[PDB]
Amino acid sequence: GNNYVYIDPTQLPYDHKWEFPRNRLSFGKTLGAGAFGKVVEATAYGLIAAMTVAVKMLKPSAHLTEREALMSELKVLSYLGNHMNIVNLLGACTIGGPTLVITEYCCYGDLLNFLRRKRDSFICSLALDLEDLLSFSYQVAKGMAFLASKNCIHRDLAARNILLTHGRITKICDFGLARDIKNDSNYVVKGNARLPVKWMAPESIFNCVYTFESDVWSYGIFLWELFSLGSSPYPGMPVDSKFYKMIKEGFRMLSPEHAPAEMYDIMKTCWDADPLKRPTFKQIVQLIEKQISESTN
Ligand SMILES: Cc1ccc(C(=O)Nc2ccc(CN3CCN(C)CC3)c(C(F)(F)F)c2)cc1C#Cc1cnc2cccnn12
Repeated sequence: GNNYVYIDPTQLPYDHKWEFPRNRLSFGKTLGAGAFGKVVEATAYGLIAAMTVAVKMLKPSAHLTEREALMSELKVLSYLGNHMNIVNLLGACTIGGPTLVITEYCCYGDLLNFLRRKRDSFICSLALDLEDLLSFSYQVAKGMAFLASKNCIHRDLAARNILLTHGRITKICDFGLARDIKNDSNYVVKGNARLPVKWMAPESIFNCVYTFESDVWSYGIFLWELFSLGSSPYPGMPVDSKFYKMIKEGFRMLSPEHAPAEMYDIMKTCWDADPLKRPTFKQIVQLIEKQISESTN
């Protein structure tokens, strides 16, 4: 069934129940920006009282193409619904001004910078420790399991696309238009596209197919970011003809030092060249559940 269909976001309904009075939004600092869009912190009144929210709005430079993208984004978040381990949609202002999408604000920011900020404090096996890492590994697989169950393929899963909020709960997100991928070197020109190659499955790279199983490969690379406390993958190794050659041959990363053995076995299986031998996210959630209990006490 689900291997043969996909949701076309332009074919989803937009319910106007999301529409929010744009004069009840007060904008604050920018959290991230791309050419045509940005994500800004904001205050919203009477949305659920004053509350802090995040807003992804189009810049003045933006074209119909980017507006369409943002409207499709709105439709997908509405379609996905609101869940613990995915960024939650709160509202939108799509007329009478810049088109924008309103979500919850995640108070600890994106996971990659957080891990980097916390690397030096790390308590080997408040500060970070192994159960934090396991908890994040679990919550991301769990969120992805839900995405897969809705037949939603992420395509840019990596630590930079995860946010962290209260109680060290992770929220999968996608900055999309509001990231400056031209000046982010994790995105590499490949044809007529800058792509997150070091995170991508071979079949995606060479064949431009993105599947449930290619997201699992990126999750593997994410695991390596996580247990490497925010290190860039394939250190010292530029994307080029040689890098492509080497992934195709079976070259893979060695375990991060802080990864339990079972976590690295998960990474390795995520990285199988045969998409069909990779675990599903449902399976990963199970294995990590067990690890977390074993690692407790
Ligand atoms: C305002 C805002 C609007 C939208 C989104 C957003 O994540 N959009 C999104 C679009 C698509 C998809 C799924 N597709 C992926 C592509 N794929 C090809 C198809 C399926 C998903 C996903 F979560 F489901 F993954 C999310 C995030 C923010 C934020 C924020 C925020 C909150 N706190 C902080 C603190 C610091 C910085 N930012 N920030």
